[PDB]
Amino acid sequence: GRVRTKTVKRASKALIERYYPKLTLDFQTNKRLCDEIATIQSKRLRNKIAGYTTHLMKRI
Amino acid sequence: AVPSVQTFGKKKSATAVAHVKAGKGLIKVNGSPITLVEPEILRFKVYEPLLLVGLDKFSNIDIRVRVTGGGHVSQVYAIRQAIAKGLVAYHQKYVDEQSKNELKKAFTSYDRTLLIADSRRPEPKKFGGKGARSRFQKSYR
Amino acid sequence: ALISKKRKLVADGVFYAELNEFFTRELAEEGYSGVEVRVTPTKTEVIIRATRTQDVLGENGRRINELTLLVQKRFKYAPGTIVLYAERVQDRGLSAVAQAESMKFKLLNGLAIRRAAYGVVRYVMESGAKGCEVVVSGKLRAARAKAMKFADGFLIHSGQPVNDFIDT
Amino acid sequence: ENVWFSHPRRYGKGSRQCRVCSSHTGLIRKYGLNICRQCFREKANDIGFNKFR
Amino acid sequence: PGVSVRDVAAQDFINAYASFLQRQGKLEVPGYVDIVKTSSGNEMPPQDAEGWFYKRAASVARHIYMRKQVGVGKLNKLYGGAKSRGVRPYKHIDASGSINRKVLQALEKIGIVEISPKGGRRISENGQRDLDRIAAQTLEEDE
Amino acid sequence: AQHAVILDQEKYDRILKEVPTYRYVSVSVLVDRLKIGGSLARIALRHLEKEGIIKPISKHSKQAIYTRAT
Amino acid sequence: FTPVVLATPIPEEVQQAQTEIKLFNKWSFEEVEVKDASLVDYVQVRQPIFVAHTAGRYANKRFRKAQCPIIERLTNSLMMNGRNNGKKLKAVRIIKHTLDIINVLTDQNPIQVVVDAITNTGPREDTTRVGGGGAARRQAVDVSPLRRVNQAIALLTIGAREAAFRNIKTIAETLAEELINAAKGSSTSYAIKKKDELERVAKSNR
Amino acid sequence: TRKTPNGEGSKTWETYEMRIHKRYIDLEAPVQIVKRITQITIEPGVDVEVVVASN
Amino acid sequence: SLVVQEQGSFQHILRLLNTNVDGNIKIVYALTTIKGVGRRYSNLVCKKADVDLHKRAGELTQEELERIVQIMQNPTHYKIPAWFLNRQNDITDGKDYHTLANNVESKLRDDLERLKKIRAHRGIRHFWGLRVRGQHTKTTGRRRA
RNA sequence: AACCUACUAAAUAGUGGUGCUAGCAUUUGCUGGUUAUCCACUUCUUAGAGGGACUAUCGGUUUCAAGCCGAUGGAAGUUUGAGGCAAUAACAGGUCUGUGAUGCCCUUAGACGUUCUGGGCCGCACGCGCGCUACACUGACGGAGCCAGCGAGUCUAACCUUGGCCGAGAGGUCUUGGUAAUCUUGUGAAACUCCGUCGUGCUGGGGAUAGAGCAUUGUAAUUAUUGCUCUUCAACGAGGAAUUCCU
Ligand SMILES: [Mg+2]
Ligand SMILES: [Mg+2]
Ligand SMILES: [Mg+2]
Ligand SMILES: [Mg+2]
Ligand SMILES: [Mg+2]
Ligand SMILES: [Mg+2]
Ligand SMILES: [Mg+2]
Ligand SMILES: [Mg+2]
Ligand SMILES: [Mg+2]
Ligand SMILES: [Mg+2]
Ligand SMILES: [Mg+2]
Ligand SMILES: [Mg+2]
Ligand SMILES: [Mg+2]
Ligand SMILES: [Mg+2]
Ligand SMILES: [Mg+2]
Repeated sequence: GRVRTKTVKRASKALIERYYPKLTLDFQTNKRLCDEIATIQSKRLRNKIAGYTTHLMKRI
Repeated sequence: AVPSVQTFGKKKSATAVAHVKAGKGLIKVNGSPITLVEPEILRFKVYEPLLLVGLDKFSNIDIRVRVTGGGHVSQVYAIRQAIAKGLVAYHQKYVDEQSKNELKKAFTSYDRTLLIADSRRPEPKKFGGKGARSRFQKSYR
Repeated sequence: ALISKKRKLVADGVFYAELNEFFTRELAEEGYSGVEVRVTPTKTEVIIRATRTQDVLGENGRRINELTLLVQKRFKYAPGTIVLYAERVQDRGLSAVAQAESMKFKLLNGLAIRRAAYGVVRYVMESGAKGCEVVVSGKLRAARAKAMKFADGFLIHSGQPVNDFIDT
Repeated sequence: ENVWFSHPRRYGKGSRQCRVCSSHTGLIRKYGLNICRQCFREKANDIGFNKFR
Repeated sequence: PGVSVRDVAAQDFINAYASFLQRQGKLEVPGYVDIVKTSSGNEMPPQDAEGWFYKRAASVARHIYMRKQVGVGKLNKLYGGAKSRGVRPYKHIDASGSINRKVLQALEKIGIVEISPKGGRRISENGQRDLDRIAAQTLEEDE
Repeated sequence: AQHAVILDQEKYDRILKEVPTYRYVSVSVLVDRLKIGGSLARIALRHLEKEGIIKPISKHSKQAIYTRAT
Repeated sequence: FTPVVLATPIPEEVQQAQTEIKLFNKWSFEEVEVKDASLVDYVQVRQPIFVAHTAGRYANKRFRKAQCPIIERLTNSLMMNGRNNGKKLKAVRIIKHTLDIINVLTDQNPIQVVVDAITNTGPREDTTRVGGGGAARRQAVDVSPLRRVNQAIALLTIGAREAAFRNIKTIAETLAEELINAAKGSSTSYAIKKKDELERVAKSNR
Repeated sequence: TRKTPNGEGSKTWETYEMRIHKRYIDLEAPVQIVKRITQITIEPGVDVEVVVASN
Repeated sequence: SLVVQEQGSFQHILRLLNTNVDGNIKIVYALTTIKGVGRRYSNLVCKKADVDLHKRAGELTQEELERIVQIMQNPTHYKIPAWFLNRQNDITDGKDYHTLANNVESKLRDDLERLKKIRAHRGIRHFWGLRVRGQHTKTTGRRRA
């Protein structure tokens, strides 16, 4: 079951919601975004949010 | 000194460390030739890398390997992988890149996990059985 | 001396275990809440984290004298290779151990079950808490067993943050 | 004086006990801790053993 | 060329050292040969009867040559086989310290092994000598 | 106890005359010709190798394989 | 073939085979094609191997059972009967003896004969137990390639075990005897009998 | 350990583990600095031990 | 080894020590079908007799046979370890015997007889017909006797 | 648990050079010995800090949504594989035979306290359950090869035990290293591999039962603690109805 919890999709929502300048179709750049732009307590979670901010960006 | 590299090969837990120097062309394991190694039925297993790349590829280099841990099959897969990751490590550092990619290409196209170390591992037996998944026995009543 | 480090470290946990036990049994009427042992050269040190060090101290420095002597005699320290130091704790509203023995000291002092539980939760909460919980299991007066729960605010129940935030 | 009130207690289960509760049965002996499994779990945190895996 | 015993496959080598120790005649075969049973984990004495003490010697030789220093108890363990306790599971158990120690002796007497320092038996100069010789003899059988 | 733990001279020369047309000869092949026991069938497999008839294209224990002369 | 040596020696026919043709233990993978339509893709042959012992993950996905060297599928399905769980070296060797025995009788690439026995023993269709109202009648159903391969191998190794059990021959003789007699359906072997009867009962209830 | 006090129930086992970490550093120093750097850097729960001698 | 020929020198079956022995079997293992004679004892004697093992029971010259009979029923004379014998220390005269053939039957009794006549608990139990070695009898042994 | 030829290092981990040295070839070489005779290094090992995966890349399927499927890639793509944790309520589930946790009841000196002696929980017509060994030739048997990881080990003591002799074995005895990555110990385990012997015969498969003897633990071994040696050589020739576990 590779479904992303509500907090994942929610944090990705609010990112693309107010930082569409910055963010592209890259994971790592989005990742390094999250590091300097977000307060995620763990690497795993932050990469979750990044790969989903990645998928939502690449389809919008 | 001479141009020389070192590599390894892991399987389950058996690690085979392998040294590849600028050498007359010997291929000894632990301290005995590769024409031993037995298992025997698994002889061609570690023969493989030499026949997959051409016997002449070793005439300019010496090949030493030692195995520890693991079992029999475990150590057999450990040396062959160590040998093959070694041949490509020397072509990495000393001859030329295109020759190095000719080797990876000529290995992986057949392979058997010759450059890539397998990741399989034992799963912890949990309580309630004599295995990891093998639960014990019940008879209801 | 001369003990395997394993058997050393284990024994040190047993040391503390027996220690806190004895304090828990001997300084309850003071909201005692835990101990820490500082190994040094020349001396072996013991701090008595309680809320009420003016009773543990005793008249011109007794009782602490008695507790030392006690603890000394038992583990066989040479008079002066052990040191005991009482200490107030920071607002006893965030120690599980302090409030439990308060509740104990509420109902043992004849008070309503809900007044005790609820008042306790209102203090601990007031003491800058994220959340507080109290379970009363047993039987009051009524023959049949019963139990109650008394939560307030926010707590988590699972995972590592347990090892991070909740005191039980 | 009274040469009639004890007898060998130098091995087996009856020689030792529990440093907490005197209980001979269920004794965990490892690492020279010598405390019974029913006691050991109530204290293991206070001692130093904790639950990771 | 230059030859070691590691450059010779175990089974041909030891069969050669055996037939050589038999051609040699000089041995020291304690006497309780054939009447004894190698290990308690064993069911029948070796079927070689007249011999097999040669085989175990060359086994002892080859293995000590190959390494640092080893003692009696180390060989008893090496020469150990599973012990079918009948209706109970198998479990490994050690071999006879008499047999192994009298091989290390009946070879220390013939000068292939020497009571090493630290401990245990250590390969002798005449040992390395003779072994590498017949090892080369073994490879000469194949030429 | 069901015969075939001996030699009976007439059997020897049977073993001489009967091993053409034998693409396969091993322990169970000698047995199945209603004769030699498993101890003395291996004596056959080793002595037919003294000269001609059989050609070792196999190896070892439990498993043998020979072919007729060429 | 251009001889080469360096230091530690490498034998004659050893260098001679390996660098040249990448043939089997010492058998030819050139030629040999699956004598039946279908079954291909599900029977290997190319790319070839030396000995049928592979550390390959044929389990972590649905159809990866397919890209396994067929001869090694035979070896794997030999090592069972409980006692011989694992013990891959044991079966592998008997496989070698097997192939030499097939090669001894009636010529042929003995690996090709193994294909001749696998193709010829996979039943074309079978009976499945449909309800149809308590009383479970039998529906003839056309069985897939993969099952056709698997069932043949299981059938071939099982009835060969029945053969080698309690009689003088060895696993290799009987197994070779099964592959040979089932190279072309002789109905003097276990697998051809069971195939033909499964096709008899599948035609029965139609 | 079995999780239950008694014996009733499906047999639940419970591994506890405690983790020891040991580490030694070697220093070449006289007597003043050793005593100075060893009397302080005190840490209750990290067991300090100072051995000497080349034997 | 080598193929042999022979004529009619070996006759199958042969009877020694009141027991009958199948010829045409490996002699090491023909001796075993006699009471008190096991693989270890048979083999040690065959070794002490200077008789070839590769031969079968069926061959073996009459002198080799009488050499077998003689060695077995006199052990420590022809040098055999004394611990190698079943009945060491007898029980009255203390001589190391190795009771053979129809004799071990007479001795199992002689022993059992001794224990009952003594009345200790191993006898009592041999008379009740139970197991002596202390094994449990709640569950095991049902057909039994 | 998997990945780091990137990072700090380590005579309690290891590598290459080097001398001192053994052996075989001699034409350079090959294969070992050498807790300090040095010099270098950290790929192997060790745990510190980080990195790495977010089911990515592309393509299918699906309301072009969540997702799923396929390939390439990858240390790894079934929640990465394995576990630790775990809400709310429920049972009159178990535990007063873990507790100096406890209410009430019972007994409290001819004790239901406690200790000392000996027996007993093992008692055996049978029933039910977890199992262990087997019916053999993918085998027993005998030589030979010889390969792991999780642990634990002696202070105010006798633990883990190398080694040297003695003994067939079990063992004994003389010494030693180790409060430990250092010593036991590379835990040289076992199936397994190899060369044989036996050859389908309740056979050399099997080892129940049974006798006689030696040993070890212990104050004590009888109703036999265990260990070993010889001999005795049962049932069992694959198991009815049923039924456990597993990707
Ligand atoms: Mg949460
Ligand atoms: Mg969770
Ligand atoms: Mg007393
Ligand atoms: Mg207890
Ligand atoms: Mg052995
Ligand atoms: Mg007998
Ligand atoms: Mg590293
Ligand atoms: Mg891939
Ligand atoms: Mg109830
Ligand atoms: Mg009570
Ligand atoms: Mg009472
Ligand atoms: Mg009981
Ligand atoms: Mg047997
Ligand atoms: Mg064997
Ligand atoms: Mg029998």
